[PDB]
Amino acid sequence: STGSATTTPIDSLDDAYITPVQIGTPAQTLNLDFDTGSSDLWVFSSETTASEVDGQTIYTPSKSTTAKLLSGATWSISYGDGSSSSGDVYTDTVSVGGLTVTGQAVESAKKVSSSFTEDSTIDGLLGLAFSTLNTVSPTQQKTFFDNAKASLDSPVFTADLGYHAPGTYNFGFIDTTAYTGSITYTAVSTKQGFWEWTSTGYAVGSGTFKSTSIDGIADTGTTLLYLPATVVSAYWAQVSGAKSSSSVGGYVFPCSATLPSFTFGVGSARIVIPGDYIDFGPISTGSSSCFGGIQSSAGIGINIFGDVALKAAFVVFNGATTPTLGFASK
Ligand SMILES: c1cnc2c(c1)ccc1cccnc12
Repeated sequence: STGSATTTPIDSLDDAYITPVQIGTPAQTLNLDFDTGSSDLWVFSSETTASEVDGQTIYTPSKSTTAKLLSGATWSISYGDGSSSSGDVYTDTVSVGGLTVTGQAVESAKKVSSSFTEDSTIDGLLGLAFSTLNTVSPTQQKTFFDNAKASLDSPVFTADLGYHAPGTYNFGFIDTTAYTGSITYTAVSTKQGFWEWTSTGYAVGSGTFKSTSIDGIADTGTTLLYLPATVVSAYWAQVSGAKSSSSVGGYVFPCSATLPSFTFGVGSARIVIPGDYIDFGPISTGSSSCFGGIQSSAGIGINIFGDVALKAAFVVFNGATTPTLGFASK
């Protein structure tokens, strides 16, 4: 079997992408944030604290004839950006673009942190990292991809995120018309539960490629590209007026600047992120200072190849016996 769904930026900056997911019987369509950096499928629901719900679509397990409460199971997650959510668990039928999984654990939220409430366009998350990171206690649950894998034509899913445009998540197949040239595959470590790989280096604009190993995770659930301070300083040094702002929380640059591109290595292959992909607009409404799309990972503890990097490429999340990552230009 296969599945194919359109993914859409939530706003004019591509802060995040949402993909419609059908849950339950009859179907309840919720727009979820597909996240290759986490492994919980959680949704805003009829059980979410009323004051923590602001415009999101909710899952009502009592209205699904296939919904079954998973006895004694609870979940609680805390994300890298400080956000959090928790609740109880149901098992239900979940479909993504024609691909169906019965008995999928659907984590129903009782509490969500303020930033989830503040984002009315994201109805919950669909975790696509390895199931070893799933937070369901006392019995850990599998991801949608893990549950579907054996049924898929090929044990893979692809991320094809658009820059200011719609894109696609495909499951079970590789759309050979969605990229140019060939897909270069690279080794993945699953030790931390992430799609963790090693970039062979980088270049800034038309500058010399620097061969250096950058261990990081392919994360669709993180907006920006988080890289070592040495690499990030080398990037922003090419932008007139750019500086690291302690008050803003990162590198900022004059909104009138035209940003250089950023190339990252995948083996001997190169993915070029165009400069416009690195502009995250004014730091505050009406400001002429803009926020950068490449930021230091010094505070996080891990390098993150978030949407800024991934949207420049066609990305294969290969769930073969030995999982690997594939990248192609497009
Ligand atoms: C991800 C993280 N931080 C940001 C954005 C996206 C977009 C704009 C912005 C403006 C000021 C500070 N941070 C951000």
